[PDB]
Amino acid sequence: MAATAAEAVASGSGEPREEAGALGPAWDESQLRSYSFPTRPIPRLSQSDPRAEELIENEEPVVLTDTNLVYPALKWDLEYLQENIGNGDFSVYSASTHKFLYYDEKKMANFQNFKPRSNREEMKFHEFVEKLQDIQQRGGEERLYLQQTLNDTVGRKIVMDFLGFNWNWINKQQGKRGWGQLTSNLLLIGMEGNVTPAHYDEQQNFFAQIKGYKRCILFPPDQFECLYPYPVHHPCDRQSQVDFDNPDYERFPNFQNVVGYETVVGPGDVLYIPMYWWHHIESLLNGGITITVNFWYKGAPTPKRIEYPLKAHQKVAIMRNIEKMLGEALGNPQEVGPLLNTMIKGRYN
Amino acid sequence: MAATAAEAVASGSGEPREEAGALGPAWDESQLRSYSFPTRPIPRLSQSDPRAEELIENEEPVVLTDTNLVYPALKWDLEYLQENIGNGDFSVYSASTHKFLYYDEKKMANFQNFKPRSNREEMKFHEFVEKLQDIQQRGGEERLYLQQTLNDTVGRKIVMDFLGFNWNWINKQQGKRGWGQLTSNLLLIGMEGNVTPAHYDEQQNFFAQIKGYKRCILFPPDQFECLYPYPVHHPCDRQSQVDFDNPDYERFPNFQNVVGYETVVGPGDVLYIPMYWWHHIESLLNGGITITVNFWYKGAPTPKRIEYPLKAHQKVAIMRNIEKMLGEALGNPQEVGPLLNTMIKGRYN
Amino acid sequence: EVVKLLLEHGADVXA
Amino acid sequence: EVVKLLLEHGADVXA
Ligand SMILES: O=C(O)CNC(=O)C(=O)O
Ligand SMILES: O=C(O)CNC(=O)C(=O)O
Ligand SMILES: [Zn+2]
Ligand SMILES: [Zn+2]
Repeated sequence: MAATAAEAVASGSGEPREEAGALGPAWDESQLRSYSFPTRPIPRLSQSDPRAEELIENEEPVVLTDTNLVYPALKWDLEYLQENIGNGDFSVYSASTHKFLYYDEKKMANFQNFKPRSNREEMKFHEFVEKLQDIQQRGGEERLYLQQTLNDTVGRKIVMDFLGFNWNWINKQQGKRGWGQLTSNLLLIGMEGNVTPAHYDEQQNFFAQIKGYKRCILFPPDQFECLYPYPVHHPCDRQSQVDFDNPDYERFPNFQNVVGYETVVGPGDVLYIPMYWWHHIESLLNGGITITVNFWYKGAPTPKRIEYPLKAHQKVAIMRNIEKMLGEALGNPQEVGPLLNTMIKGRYN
Repeated sequence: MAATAAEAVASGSGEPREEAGALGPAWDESQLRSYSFPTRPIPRLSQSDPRAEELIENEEPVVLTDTNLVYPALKWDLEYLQENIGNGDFSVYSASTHKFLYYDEKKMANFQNFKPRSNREEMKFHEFVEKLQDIQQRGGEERLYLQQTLNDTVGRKIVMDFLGFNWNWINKQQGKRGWGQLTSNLLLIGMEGNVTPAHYDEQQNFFAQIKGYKRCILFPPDQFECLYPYPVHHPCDRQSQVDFDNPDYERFPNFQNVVGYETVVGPGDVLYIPMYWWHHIESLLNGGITITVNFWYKGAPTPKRIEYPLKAHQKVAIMRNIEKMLGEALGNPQEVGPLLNTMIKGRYN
Repeated sequence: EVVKLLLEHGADVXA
Repeated sequence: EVVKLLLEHGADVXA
């Protein structure tokens, strides 16, 4: 049966891999949250494996097992970082729940009636660490997620580690793909169970896992239809409106057709998250703190001669641009939806 | 009651006016087709009446009773025209029914499955006249409507008449409104009962009635919502998809909210049809042949400083432009609807 | 420039 | 020019 072949081709992230030295499973399926859609496994390859090069060239996700991209950072943990990350401020988001939905603060104006679900607080690294310990100590249910662009202020030893990244490998990758400049390295330190909801990014991303384990669910740009992004002017622009924990199939019917690419990344894995691909990211339940550094590159420039029919991501670019232009042209983001309905109701169904 | 005041403020085209010399009603209400919406009467004013100037300046419809715009043309009838209109070809549309739906022939390609409802045939004026007489003679049910831009070929006396138009009046009007150039004069000769379905034009129009009587139903550009124009790339671009004789309220629910401005124009009336205003035009039942000449002017140019919020017609311009750009950008008109639904389903409802 | 782009109108009439 | 206008993409990331 083709359903039969399909039911097992939804292997998720495969059987948990065994750590070297017979250290038993690093995780087990019970630490993954339960969702309603099938997924297939993102392949885990060697960086010298040509198939992995073929996937990156084609802008498909792959987990590279052996880049050494952030090899010096694998000794990172809270104690080390607090002694050497320096006295700069770090952006930390606080949430009552396990889904951190983010917001573009600038867009906070036009929509008055959005109410934030997680607040952001600036603090020195040592305060963040203490604030974690506190919550831990008092068995509290609060949740914190630190996300900060690594900046000049970082201490001596963190710079030394940084220089030890495998710039040769990723530099060549930037060249080979015609990508733009590296815009930033985002440091993410998460509490176990933390969820970043499905969203896509307007940059290419090499996602370098450092401590703990993150389950990554990806969807191709061609499943825009099933994922229902917030309006472009909305503070949650680029995130799915679908609550993966309780999907409203009445509002979002095509979410019943979504199929995900999935993987678990641990210390030393690099996950290529192609530009425009949706990703949902959860730090495994009872896995401890997680640490990731990503590398965000501006995407390749638009080609001289456009080849038709358009790829899916180009259509996302177009739709985004249509909403932006109507926003400016009407004098008000809030008339975009009304104009758009006038335009299709009874004309394009 | 405000419903009471409303039920009589839907006066339609008023009581039929009595012709000079006590010649009884020129028409009676029984010669108007029956429709489902209320209408109010377009005012009939003198060209020296400042209110009429106020309406034109504000781009609202008005019937000017005394322009003499086409005074020399009032002697026109079929016999005169056939003796002097010259031997050029005239475009004539043929229909099985009384609604002439037109088509942009160039757009006939992209949509294969549209089938024309009325065909066009080129013929010399004298053939058109004979073809009318024939249908008349044989009691046939066929319908013909001649519509031809008046061109160089017209005979000596038709040019003399043309020079006798009140260019002073309309020239000043063109100036006073900053309009563009006069692009054309369309001659329309209709069989009694002929209907031109609701549509809007991208030019300002002084509609100069010559022979017979035409009922004109207008709707403001702000009732775009209720009138459901064909997609821009569709051969019937700019016409309503609503069949006024049998409106499908399931497909076009807001047609139940449409309110029309209405009038009957007879020999010597000029109806200012403002750019973007919808108009539905019927030659009265058993009224005989009708003759109109219109004057189409390019509209005023876009203003240096845009004043917000936008007027309704500007929003029609915008929507039109959005559909055109997606058409080009996607490589195919036929993907415009699909992209547009992807964009709103579950995002702007 | 964007606004004025979307505000330009063609001049299509009748057929 | 039109096509390439609508194909240009911003570079928005995370928050
Ligand atoms: O790792 C996370 O929780 C969130 N990170 C991203 O979405 C990203 O790396 O682009
Ligand atoms: O008079 C008619 O039947 C049709 N004419 C028009 O729609 C026009 O004049 O712009
Ligand atoms: Zn017209
Ligand atoms: Zn991301």
